[PDB]
Amino acid sequence: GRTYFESLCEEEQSLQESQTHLLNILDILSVLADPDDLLTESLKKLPDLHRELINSSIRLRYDKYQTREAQLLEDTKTGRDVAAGVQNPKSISEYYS
Amino acid sequence: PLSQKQIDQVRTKVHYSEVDTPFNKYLDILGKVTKLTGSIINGTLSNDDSKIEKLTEQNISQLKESAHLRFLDLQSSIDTKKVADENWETCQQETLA
Amino acid sequence: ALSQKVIPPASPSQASILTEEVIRNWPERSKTLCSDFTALESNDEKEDWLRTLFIELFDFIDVASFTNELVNHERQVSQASIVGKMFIAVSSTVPNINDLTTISLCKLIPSLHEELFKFSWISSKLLNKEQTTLLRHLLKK
Amino acid sequence: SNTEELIQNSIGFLQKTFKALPVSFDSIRHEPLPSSMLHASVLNFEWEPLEKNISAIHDRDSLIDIILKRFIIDSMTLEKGLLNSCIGLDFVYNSRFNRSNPASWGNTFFELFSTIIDLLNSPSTFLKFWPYAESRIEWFKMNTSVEPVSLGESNLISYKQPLYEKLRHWNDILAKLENNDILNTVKHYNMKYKLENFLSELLPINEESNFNRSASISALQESDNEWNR
Amino acid sequence: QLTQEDDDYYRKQFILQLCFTTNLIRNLISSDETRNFYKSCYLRENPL
Repeated sequence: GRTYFESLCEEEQSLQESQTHLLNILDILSVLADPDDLLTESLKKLPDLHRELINSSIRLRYDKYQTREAQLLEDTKTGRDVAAGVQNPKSISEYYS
Repeated sequence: PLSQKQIDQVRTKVHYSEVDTPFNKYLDILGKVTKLTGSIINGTLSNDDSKIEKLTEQNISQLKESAHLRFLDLQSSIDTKKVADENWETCQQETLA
Repeated sequence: ALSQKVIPPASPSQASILTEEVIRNWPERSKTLCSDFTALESNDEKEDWLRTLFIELFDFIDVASFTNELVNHERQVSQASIVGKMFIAVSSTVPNINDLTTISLCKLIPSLHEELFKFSWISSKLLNKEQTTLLRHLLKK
Repeated sequence: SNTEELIQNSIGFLQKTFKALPVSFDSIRHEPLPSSMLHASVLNFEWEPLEKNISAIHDRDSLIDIILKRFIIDSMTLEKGLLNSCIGLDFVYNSRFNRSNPASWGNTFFELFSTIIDLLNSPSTFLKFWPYAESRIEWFKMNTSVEPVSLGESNLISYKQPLYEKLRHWNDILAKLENNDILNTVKHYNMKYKLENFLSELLPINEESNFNRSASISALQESDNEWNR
Repeated sequence: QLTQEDDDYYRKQFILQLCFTTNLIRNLISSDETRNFYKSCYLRENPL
């Protein structure tokens, strides 16, 4: 979470896990709501996925906050800061004069 | 009569407002599915009496389609913005050179 | 006949492993937790543990918890960033169960008071009609 | 799964169909693509897959929106990508009547526009692309109505659903371009001017956000940007 | 730039700047009606 770009990649990598958890839970719920001994296995496997989805979502929001912070920190660097490091001012001053 | 601390507080609130619709949509679907999951885990979930879900197996495919669409949308969104940032960085380096 | 809605599987309350034991022995346990938090390195890993603690905390719900959050935040001010405040700001909205108890608890704690203005739903705290009018104008401008 | 392969087939079919057309880039920069140049099959949303009719019935409009977005994105990442993007951006205008909710084209159209404004490499490309957006202004001014507006009347507001985020975003871009102030090539000033003029022409003169409320401008210095000082 | 006797446009810019600003200052001082508007504008963005 050093810069805008890395924070963005990390947010995406968390989104992926959240998505796969959601898809598994939707599949299990569609199986359970389908028109025994299968529904018991479904309702048994459910809570493990439940207390994984919450972790994924919490982490996702944390990264979203962090990347908003990083972007806003990046946007304050003005042009003079980036331009203070130029090597030879002499040629530049000659040019402008 | 408003003091200084209150003014600084409202200033920091305005300086951080963001409106990102795909993200809010994805998180909305996350909430709308985890509420139903937790309700079914409770066992007295509903018969669509309250406004938390509908167990009807005729809208489950709607939930899956919406999940896929919103996930893809948010994915494309963060992809676009990171590409735009890389492009701005490249152009700044070019003009500095 | 929509569903049996009969649930044979069940889970007992053996959770809160990191926030373990009785809340009894309160100050010794609280100082131990603060010391353990300050101990950890590799900030990332810290965040992980925090999640557990915080959700465990919201299992219970109070003023003692608010004082504990005060100690945690104040200990975190020594460093540059503020991770505890952001993680409370998310894990307050993320869980399934909630109420206005969160509004009151946030109204009580003054340390992360500005972090709450930053990210969460803080329309409540900034209640001075002058403040909200200034807010509408500053936003629209 | 089903939807992913559906989208892949659809994007392939779209790429082929749009590669078929002959319209050159400079021809479309100034003249709108007429409706005749496309078969009524491509319109009305009767396309190649047409197999998940019951499955894809759930959300129809959104599907076209996301597949068009992905098309624009993958083509943009030129004189060819710009051509495909412009053709898609005109297609979404021409296919309005067939949509389920005809008004919903507005928030769709603008949406795509924003995306492509983001993907342009450098202000050179932005100035090469702008004559398009200056050609089809009168399409922006109708937020939801499907019939053209009388020349000189706009129905856009600062806080309405279409502009609620777009004005915020374009003001962000303007602020960032203003913030450089040292490393600004003339291309940058030309770009900022084009943008401010576009936005100022969109909203009417009278809107609450089209005339400043008494802000006396600081940063008026005319120095040689900390060179030869 | 300013004292050349052959390029007079810079002096025209300076004179124009003075005239604009003095116009505003005079209206501010004398009118006592725009003063209320500018006071309101300064206040609303910053009550202090």
